[PDB]
Amino acid sequence: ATNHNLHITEKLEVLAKAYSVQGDKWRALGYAKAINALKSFHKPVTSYQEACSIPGIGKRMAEKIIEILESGHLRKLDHISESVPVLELFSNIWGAGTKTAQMWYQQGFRSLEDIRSQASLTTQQAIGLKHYSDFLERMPREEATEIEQTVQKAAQAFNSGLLCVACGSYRRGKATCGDVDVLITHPDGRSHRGIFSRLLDSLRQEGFLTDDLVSQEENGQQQKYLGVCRLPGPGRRHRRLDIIVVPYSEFACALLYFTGSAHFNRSMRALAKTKGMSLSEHALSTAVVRNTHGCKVGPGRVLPTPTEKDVFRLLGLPYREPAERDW
DNA sequence: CGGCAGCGCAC
DNA sequence: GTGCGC
DNA sequence: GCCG
Ligand SMILES: C[As](C)(=O)[O-]
Ligand SMILES: [Mg+2]
Ligand code: NA
Repeated sequence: ATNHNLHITEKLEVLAKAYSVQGDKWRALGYAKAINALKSFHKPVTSYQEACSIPGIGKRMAEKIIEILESGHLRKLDHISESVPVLELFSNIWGAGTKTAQMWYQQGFRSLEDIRSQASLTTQQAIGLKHYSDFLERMPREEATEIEQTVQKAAQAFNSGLLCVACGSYRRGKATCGDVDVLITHPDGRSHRGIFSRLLDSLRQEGFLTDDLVSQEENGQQQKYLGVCRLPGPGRRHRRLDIIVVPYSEFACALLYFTGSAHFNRSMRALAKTKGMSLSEHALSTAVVRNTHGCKVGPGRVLPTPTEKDVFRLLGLPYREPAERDW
């Protein structure tokens, strides 16, 4: 689906990014939705009225869209803080968001070297810093595959019936991936237990895992590892690797959630809500019970979903292949 | 206007 | 509790 | 930022 409003979506992507790095995440969200629409519009935008007919574009966005169309420029871009470029540089560090970026900028830091030399860093940020270049580049789809295989082989050594699948952008079919998320479960419903720990162990012993960002995260019955790996071989880069072990009963929803994209998940939650349901990485459930004051005082009932299709079906939706989940 | 999900971790 | 990424 |  070619974009017929490039010079517009280009200038808008700059302003969006600017708001994002300065902390205005919600406004950044709005821009990103509007920018998507502009790209997937069935043709070029020629009027303010036309612009306003596209869901996701309101008066203010139309206003900007038309300014670029007619004038070829966007004044707003000229008044963007000079700090932006640096705030982005600092936030490209895994573990450092806008607040940390702003703090470092206020302390007079300007380069990655200043950070490395005078900045106070958290354990995660330090790891993020030494792997700045590596974590910045998207890896070839092929390397993501090898990483998944490495995890799978080591997991199946403990139990051959385990099911492993790489999610994220990789499962959505992208040529390159910024990271790998390996979701692991077992069809029998309980043999996935007591796998997480010895698996990370096995992978560390063989030198595959080089750094831990979060060694273990317990979310209900889901165990998640956020770390860094590097395949054997000279010239291999370090890569962001996540490992998630979940009970089979939550495999579908976990698969759906970690395959994303983040915009897709967002739309699915919104839709669940309209049907009186909630969708999480754990399950599709009826909405929670709330008292007169309108406050969660009783979880909803989980609606069993063996496969992703079951989730789409219960939401009265046509199944969407992973490759079609960018938005 | 409030919602745009809500979680667990490191600090 | 806040900041961050999932 | 947009939406209801
Ligand atoms: C101000 As309005 C069109 O978002 O209700
Ligand atoms: Mg507001
Ligand atoms: Na960051």
